[PDB]
Amino acid sequence: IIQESQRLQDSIQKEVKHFSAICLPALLKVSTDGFNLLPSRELSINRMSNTHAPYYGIFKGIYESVRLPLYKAPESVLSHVADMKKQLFFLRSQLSSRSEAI
Amino acid sequence: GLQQCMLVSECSRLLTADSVPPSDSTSILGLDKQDLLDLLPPNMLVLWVRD
Amino acid sequence: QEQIQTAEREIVGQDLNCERAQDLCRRSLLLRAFNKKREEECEALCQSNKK
Amino acid sequence: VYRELGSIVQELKESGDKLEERLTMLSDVNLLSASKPRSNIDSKDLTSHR
Amino acid sequence: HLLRVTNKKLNHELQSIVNGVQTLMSFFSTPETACELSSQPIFLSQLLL
Repeated sequence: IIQESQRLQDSIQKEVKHFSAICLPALLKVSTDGFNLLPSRELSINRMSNTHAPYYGIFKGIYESVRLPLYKAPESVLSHVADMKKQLFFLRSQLSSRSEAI
Repeated sequence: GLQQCMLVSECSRLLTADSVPPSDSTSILGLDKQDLLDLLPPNMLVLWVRD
Repeated sequence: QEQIQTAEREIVGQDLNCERAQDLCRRSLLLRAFNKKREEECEALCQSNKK
Repeated sequence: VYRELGSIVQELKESGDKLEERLTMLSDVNLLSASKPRSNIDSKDLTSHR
Repeated sequence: HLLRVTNKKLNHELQSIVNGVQTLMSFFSTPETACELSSQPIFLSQLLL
């Protein structure tokens, strides 16, 4: 009894301390493929949803580098970059044509 | 009433990792969905708030 | 247009995400529910001590 | 007297076991606050790789 | 603060159970040493035959 009572000593405080260290949103798991539960914060669509999200600062930097407005949906980033590449190809072709013409 | 209803709902979900019943999964702080539902305002106030 | 863009940057920066307050509310509710469960457990040990 | 003490020890033991299980769960690294985003892109982040 | 109070209460109850059981067990311990006059046997197995 002494041994089991010692195990439960300050049990509430011990649990509260561990709870205070946890991130609550990490508990919100969603299944995209019905099988794999991932925390909603790790979803690619939520990287810009909240200023406190872990990857917000990094992606804010990526949006500004590719000149994509912050109000745009995250699903637009790859399409936009693809268009930029398309534009680069077009500009190169124009330069080559003009250089040849000169 | 509304704040409390939303909070309970948010927290209920934190507990229910829609995961698969594993009959064996340890809830956070040992809390079940029912423990949170008890903290809802009286049913008459909840219906009033929703209307 | 330069003034509008500056004002826009300010609004975007003010996007009041009261996520911290909300987190505290969630934690508070969960701990209240936890406290209630632990009070029930204390009552059960009290009964054993009486015996 | 033996049966009664036996019941109390069992209750304390069950409570103790359940507490250890919960503590183990709360100590999971994935639940612990905002570890500074990882510098390396996780293999599971298909969007960043793409 | 409420959880700290509840935690003190729970620690008290756990100690009460430990003290209670120790007291209870003191009634079953046979005083080896003749000398101590004071502990009058409470169990017929204690002997007195």
